[PDB]
Amino acid sequence: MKAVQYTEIGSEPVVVDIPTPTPGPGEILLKVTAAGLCHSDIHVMDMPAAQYALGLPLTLGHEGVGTVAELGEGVTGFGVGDAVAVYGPWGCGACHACARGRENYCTRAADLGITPPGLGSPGSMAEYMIVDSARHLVPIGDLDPVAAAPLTDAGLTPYHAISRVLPLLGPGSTAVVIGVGGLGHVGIQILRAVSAARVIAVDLDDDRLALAREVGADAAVKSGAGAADAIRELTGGQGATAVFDFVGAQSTIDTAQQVVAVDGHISVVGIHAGAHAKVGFFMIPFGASVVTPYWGTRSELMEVVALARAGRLDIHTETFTLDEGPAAYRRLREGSIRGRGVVVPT
Amino acid sequence: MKAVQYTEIGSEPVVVDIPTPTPGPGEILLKVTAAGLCHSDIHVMDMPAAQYALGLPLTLGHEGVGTVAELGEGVTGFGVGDAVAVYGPWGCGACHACARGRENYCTRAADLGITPPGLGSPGSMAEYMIVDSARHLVPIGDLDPVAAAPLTDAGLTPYHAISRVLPLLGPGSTAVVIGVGGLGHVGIQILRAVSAARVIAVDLDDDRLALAREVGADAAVKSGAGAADAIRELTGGQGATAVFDFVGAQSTIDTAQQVVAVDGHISVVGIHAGAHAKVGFFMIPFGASVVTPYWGTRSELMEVVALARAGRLDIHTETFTLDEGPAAYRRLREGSIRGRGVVVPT
Amino acid sequence: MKAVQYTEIGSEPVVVDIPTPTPGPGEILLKVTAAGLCHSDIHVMDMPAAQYALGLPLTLGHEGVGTVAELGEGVTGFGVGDAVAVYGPWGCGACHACARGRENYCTRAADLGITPPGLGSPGSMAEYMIVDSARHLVPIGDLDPVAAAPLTDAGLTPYHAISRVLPLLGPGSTAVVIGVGGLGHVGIQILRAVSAARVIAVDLDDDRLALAREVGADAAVKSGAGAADAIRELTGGQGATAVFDFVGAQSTIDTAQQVVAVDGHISVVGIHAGAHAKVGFFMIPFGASVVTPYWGTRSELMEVVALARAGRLDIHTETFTLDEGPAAYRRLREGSIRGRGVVVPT
Amino acid sequence: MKAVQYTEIGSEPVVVDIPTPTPGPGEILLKVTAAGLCHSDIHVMDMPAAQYALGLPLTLGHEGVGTVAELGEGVTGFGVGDAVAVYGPWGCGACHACARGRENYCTRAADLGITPPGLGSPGSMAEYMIVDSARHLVPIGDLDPVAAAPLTDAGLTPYHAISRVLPLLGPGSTAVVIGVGGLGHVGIQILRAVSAARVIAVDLDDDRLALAREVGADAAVKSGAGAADAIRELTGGQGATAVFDFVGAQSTIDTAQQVVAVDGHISVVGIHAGAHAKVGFFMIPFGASVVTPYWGTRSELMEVVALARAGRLDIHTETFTLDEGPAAYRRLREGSIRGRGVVVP
Ligand SMILES: NC(=O)c1ccc[n+]([C@@H]2O[C@H](COP(=O)([O-])OP(=O)(O)OC[C@H]3O[C@@H](n4cnc5c(N)ncnc54)[C@H](O)[C@@H]3O)[C@@H](O)[C@H]2O)c1
Ligand SMILES: NC(=O)c1ccc[n+]([C@@H]2O[C@H](COP(=O)([O-])OP(=O)(O)OC[C@H]3O[C@@H](n4cnc5c(N)ncnc54)[C@H](O)[C@@H]3O)[C@@H](O)[C@H]2O)c1
Ligand SMILES: NC(=O)c1ccc[n+]([C@@H]2O[C@H](COP(=O)([O-])OP(=O)(O)OC[C@H]3O[C@@H](n4cnc5c(N)ncnc54)[C@H](O)[C@@H]3O)[C@@H](O)[C@H]2O)c1
Ligand SMILES: NC(=O)c1ccc[n+]([C@@H]2O[C@H](COP(=O)([O-])OP(=O)(O)OC[C@H]3O[C@@H](n4cnc5c(N)ncnc54)[C@H](O)[C@@H]3O)[C@@H](O)[C@H]2O)c1
Ligand SMILES: [Zn+2]
Ligand SMILES: [Zn+2]
Ligand SMILES: [Zn+2]
Ligand SMILES: [Zn+2]
Ligand SMILES: [Zn+2]
Ligand SMILES: [Zn+2]
Ligand SMILES: [Zn+2]
Ligand SMILES: [Zn+2]
Repeated sequence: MKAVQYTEIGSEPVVVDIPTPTPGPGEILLKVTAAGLCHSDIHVMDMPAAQYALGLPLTLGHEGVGTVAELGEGVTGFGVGDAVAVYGPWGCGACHACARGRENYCTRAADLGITPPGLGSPGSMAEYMIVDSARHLVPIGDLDPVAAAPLTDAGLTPYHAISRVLPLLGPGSTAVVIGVGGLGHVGIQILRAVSAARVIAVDLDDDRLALAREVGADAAVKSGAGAADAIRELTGGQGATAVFDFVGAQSTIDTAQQVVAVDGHISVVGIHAGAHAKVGFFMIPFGASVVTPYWGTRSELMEVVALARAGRLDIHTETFTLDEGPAAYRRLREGSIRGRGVVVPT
Repeated sequence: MKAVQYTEIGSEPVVVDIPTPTPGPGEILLKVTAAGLCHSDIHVMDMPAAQYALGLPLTLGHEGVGTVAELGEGVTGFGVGDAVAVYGPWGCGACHACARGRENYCTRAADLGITPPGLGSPGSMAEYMIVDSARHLVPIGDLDPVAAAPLTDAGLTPYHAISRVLPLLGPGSTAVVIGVGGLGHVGIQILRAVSAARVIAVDLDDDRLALAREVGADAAVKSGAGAADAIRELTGGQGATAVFDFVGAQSTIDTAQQVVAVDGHISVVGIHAGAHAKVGFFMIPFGASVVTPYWGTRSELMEVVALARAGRLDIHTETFTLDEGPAAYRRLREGSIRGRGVVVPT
Repeated sequence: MKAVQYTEIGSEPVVVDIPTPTPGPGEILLKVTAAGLCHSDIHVMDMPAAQYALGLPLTLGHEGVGTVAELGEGVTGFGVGDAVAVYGPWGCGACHACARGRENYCTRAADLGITPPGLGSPGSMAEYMIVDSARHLVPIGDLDPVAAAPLTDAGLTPYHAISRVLPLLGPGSTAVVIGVGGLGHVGIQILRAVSAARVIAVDLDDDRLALAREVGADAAVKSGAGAADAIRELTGGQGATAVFDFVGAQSTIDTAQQVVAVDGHISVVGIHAGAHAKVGFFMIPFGASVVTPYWGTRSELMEVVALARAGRLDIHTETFTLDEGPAAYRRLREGSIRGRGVVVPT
Repeated sequence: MKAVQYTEIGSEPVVVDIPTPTPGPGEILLKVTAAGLCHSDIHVMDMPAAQYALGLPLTLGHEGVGTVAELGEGVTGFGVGDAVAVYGPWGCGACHACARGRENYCTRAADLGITPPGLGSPGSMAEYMIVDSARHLVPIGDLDPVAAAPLTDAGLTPYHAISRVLPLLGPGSTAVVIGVGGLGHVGIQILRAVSAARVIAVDLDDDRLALAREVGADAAVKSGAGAADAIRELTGGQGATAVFDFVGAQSTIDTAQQVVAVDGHISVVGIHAGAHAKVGFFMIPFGASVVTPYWGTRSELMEVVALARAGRLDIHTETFTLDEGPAAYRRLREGSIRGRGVVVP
């Protein structure tokens, strides 16, 4: 089969020919229908040799949808042809977190060497993929696979981050979204669907501000040194109830701390190595909690799919072939994909 | 009347003779029965002139209990002689936070010049004190005033910090308490009363570790460079579900980040200027939230009093006269009060 | 001043001429700008002499908005001319429930003889009204008073009922609204604003089903014997996550029990004397909780006003003069007010 | 192997000799170390033929602990010899409820024919038992199996019921426990461990009131017509924040409605056919919610085990052999087991 793999440290990913896998006991083979590109793939490929621990080669793609092609021995609850999304942050299935479906917060996965597809195990950017267990498949019914693939991370991750503090986001609340890319453009729409928060979007790029308004942001303002004052003008001095920072640069985290309300929240979702919130007296308002959330839970993925099926999420995508996978990664690096890049195999 | 006041920047507080106040409309005059000393009073008195904004003179004491002495015009929900605790973090009473009793998170108090007794308004370290409004009094019935005074901050503040994340602290959870002083020795007991968390106490001083065990800590660990490893030995690699840091020095916050569990919590309650948690990827576990809480809510103070009335809080105190107030502050500075210092007027 | 009063048991309310009140200490005099009619006023007026305990005469109107006309002695936080909504379910202000703003669940109000305006104290269906305390006023700014008056009960009560179980109403959930009248037509819109629930409305009247669709219901079902099966056809066998019954007749409660999901909720909001849910094994699904909520909380009223100010609530009203008040009650009895009746004084 | 089975409608269960099962793919074979008797087994055996749908014969025992004896093909995460408790209310594993571990509220189990061990599938009252999937085993380490077996239902069910409303049970709250038997005596201890609620126990039997005080109830009062007034004397007119009714007779539900506080809770846990709370205006306080909870969740079972391992649960048991199983059921029917009956193979 054709796949896109990271094969050597510091190089671009390459299109390869590797064996179509066969599912072992408990596993499911999917024919992949769509595979999302995530900025996290750039972080992974930019790691120096000393830091990179995901193994080479690595089939990329941790945003996967497909149809069930073959059932491994003992697998029940799915039939051949069923359309499914892949739950990404595989856990042990047995710990207290995993028992609640919160496999993103599994305490045993690292020690057991359990890694996500595309991030240590073979990913979705290939004609076929293996999923370890039936509990890591969620049915999508007739959802368009191209718009469905991003739900698995671009949807799930902001959904989880918002869910952690949803009770704060009542009528009269304000939620700031920093970074209107793959994650952020979905984050805006989640906020509109599951809360009555006023949504203020922030981006460096005026076209992304336009995207923010297109997907339902109440206001969209330019990132950088003037953003905190501009946000405060809109919120009137109380500041923002919650800030969801999908950039996570020191500058955006600083903006977040300068606008967050008393008893509010900052969710540092975007990854920029070394950047951090400074949570201390006189550096942040009283009661304003800060967290770096990770991916999301099993039940959250089902809820994201339910939002998509109800017409609440307009996922902006651009489609690529497998052969164009490396080109698509170049596009993502330069910031020229308006929403999510999605590879559609054959 | 006799009072203890901060009267000049950089000097020790002094015993003064000032007029006994009379309550205006809506106000209540209390005969003070006990006034707690808090380490925050040291922070206040150590502020340079440029930072200090609480006015001079200032009658100290933001931990107050008393009996109703005189009712201001229109006050009817209390009778003369009623034993009451003073709710400290006065708010506007009208905003969304205040409507929920969360006057600690009032968004209008600063603009309206509303300050706590002992922290901008006249405090409890005096024979009598004024309370602005009936809603800032909570009945204590026949509770011993000496042990009751600390409930208003040494109890309330840890109670609020714990309450923010109480759902995390189920059976099998671990809570670390750093600093077994006024607040910390009460924090341990709150954890034991309202949760099934295993409690690990951390202090520099062996006698404070003894105090921790006396009030129900399951284990005691010496603070400093070995603490993180010692805590991990006790928690077995998962780390601590929650860390309540009543010291808030950079070293204790660092210990907290090194032991907190995935999807756990660090509550930075202690104040050490400049110190902060560094909340960013690779510097803290996924999902581990961090906050600097402030004081507590009206209903929380009622709950703290209910714990005390049910025999769940053994408050360790040493009693001082008003004349000994300055000496008691020297004792607190040197770390020689085993629990809470409490002034009992005349 | 002109007012509408219930003056004798079993008779229609009458237009009267009574003295314009003067505010005592702590009280506020409002010039009333709008006064809502509620079906609860019909229940009150239909009580026989033996049951009726609200006093005669009674100025009706427990849905009140106005402008501050006079401040009683000692009142702060409002100026003459301020536009305000009246928080209805007055409590003692001091108990644990009231400290959280939950004066609807005050444990002391009955013993202290604290009754709501229009329901034991003089109501809003008059040129002027007294409010007991500043904490019972919520600013509305420039909101149209006619559409604002219903927020105080037609908005607040469904808002509270929904808020009790909001975490259940995630994407993929279904909420049934039974009774598309004053409360129900607002309930539908609240559900759409604060949740991603699919909303199914139920009414006896096809024109009310049309109203339900106009205000955002996803589906509309005729009430009566076929309703339960019709709702199950829409929900596909799982049943409805929550049922908000604004009728509360035995037949509607029975429908609710027959459609509610496992681990779901029935909120019996409508009042029909003698009607009750039967909560026992084999009579209701496992985990499906049932409650009769009452009115709402202070912070909830603020949230309702915030929804209105954000354009999320289209309140359907018909306006009446004070002289037409009795006629408007006849209209409400016959079911001919499409939404909420609102009296606008002079 | 020896087992205790319900074999004909209306008869007492019998001790039988049946084949030791072998685990299929994904399944685990346990050597049973303890099997709890539950009053629900009496309800099941008292069903007439028309209502009984669990199949005959049925190996009883839905409270099971054991050691892993054999792993079925493909099973990982457990080794032979591991001490485990059996999670009872098996669900589909895939629906929204099951994804949260809330298999007790699974919406698909009935349609898929998934039934609990001892309640449609073969139970724990036997030398060996099959468990369908690894996710239905919870490690217990060195916990005494006799005291551990009741954790799976006598512990789990009250734990779930309490957990549904735990945020209500702050300092100053009162929780009433009606029925100090298998479930109720554990419910009291759960309340003491995870809340600061004052606990008032209610029972018909003075010896059970003594049990309640022994396991930490703050007061223990006689059930019946005077109970509501006696409870109100203790709570001072506000009533009880929550009432956990482990009897569920109409009389106890009525007591519950007569004492519950405004914005409180009644959890109808005990099963008495036809009995129900009457939740309507003028019949219950404003805001007092009522529910019939069912069993508990996967993560709750882990939490119950954690309470037991921390020494927070003193489970009162009486031990029986397999041969004594039928005799033990007679004891349970007459109300003469002080706590939980447990069969040890
Ligand atoms: N915490 C997690 O679990 C998790 C999961 C998925 C992705 N991520 C991270 O989230 C981030 C976003 O991922 P993505 O795929 O949406 O990225 P993307 O490349 O699709 O989008 C980036 C967007 O951010 C904007 N941007 C960049 N710098 C900015 C600044 N200083 N201010 C405002 N806007 C700015 C860009 O203009 C663009 O719109 C990445 O760091 C990624 O690794 C984290
Ligand atoms: N967040 C709030 O709203 C709030 C309210 C009250 C107090 N505070 C702050 O909480 C802190 C504690 O106040 P207190 O009155 O309980 O103080 P205290 O002087 O009574 O107690 C200090 C304790 O911390 C211990 N300690 C000091 N350094 C330590 C270290 N490096 N590691 C471990 N233990 C250490 C001491 O040995 C002592 O037991 C102060 O900074 C105070 O200002 C905050
Ligand atoms: N719980 C509380 O705190 C609280 C507060 C306010 C009102 N209420 C009660 O809520 C109820 C609704 O009040 P309202 O002012 O909105 O009433 P309303 O007269 O404006 O509306 C009644 C609506 O219910 C519909 N209806 C009547 N019988 C029905 C049935 N069997 N099935 C379906 N629909 C039916 C009518 O067609 C109409 O659309 C009343 O009983 C009132 O007393 C309760
Ligand atoms: N909801 C669920 O998922 C679930 C799970 C397990 C058990 N149950 C049910 O819980 C109930 C309790 O089971 P158990 O095994 O603990 O029973 P048991 O036979 O061990 O205990 C019964 C106790 O209730 C007392 N009692 C009986 N009638 C009473 C009354 N009127 N007032 C006060 N006390 C009274 C007895 O004196 C005894 O102490 C049963 O109906 C059982 O079927 C329900
Ligand atoms: Zn990603
Ligand atoms: Zn795990
Ligand atoms: Zn203090
Ligand atoms: Zn305020
Ligand atoms: Zn009404
Ligand atoms: Zn009250
Ligand atoms: Zn049972
Ligand atoms: Zn299921």
